[PDB]
Amino acid sequence: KYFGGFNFSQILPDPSKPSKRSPIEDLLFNKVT
Amino acid sequence: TMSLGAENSVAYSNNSIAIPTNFTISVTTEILPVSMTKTSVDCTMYICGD
Ligand SMILES: *[C@@H]1O[C@H](CO)[C@@H](O)[C@H](O)[C@H]1NC(C)=O
Ligand SMILES: *[C@@H]1O[C@H](CO)[C@@H](O)[C@H](O)[C@H]1NC(C)=O
Ligand SMILES: *[C@@H]1O[C@H](CO)[C@@H](O)[C@H](O)[C@H]1NC(C)=O
Repeated sequence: KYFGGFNFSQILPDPSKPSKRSPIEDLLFNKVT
Repeated sequence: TMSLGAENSVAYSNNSIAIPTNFTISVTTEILPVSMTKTSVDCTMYICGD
């Protein structure tokens, strides 16, 4: 995941969590209900 | 469960690039509605004719 220096960790999906969603998607889904 | 298409893992490295060597002309079709059937309704003959 070395794309020259850009860190896409906040937009790439996280395989550790059971729901494969980005860290931003978690906040987007945990605030709209 | 419906499939979301094929699964292709493109190789990404800092030194490799993919350059196309040939091409193709694709003639696709796209349909778009423009107008509809203009309808004129008679009030009296529809509500109570004769
Ligand atoms: C990407 O950003 C996160 C949050 O700042 C950080 O924890 C992580 O170490 C960064 N990763 C890289 C490749 O620097
Ligand atoms: C490409 O990135 C990888 C991961 O940082 C690194 O190990 C490798 O040496 C890099 N190659 C070049 C050509 O910089
Ligand atoms: C390019 O593709 C066509 C078929 O679409 C083929 O006839 C032609 O030989 C190819 N040319 C090259 C540059 O390989």
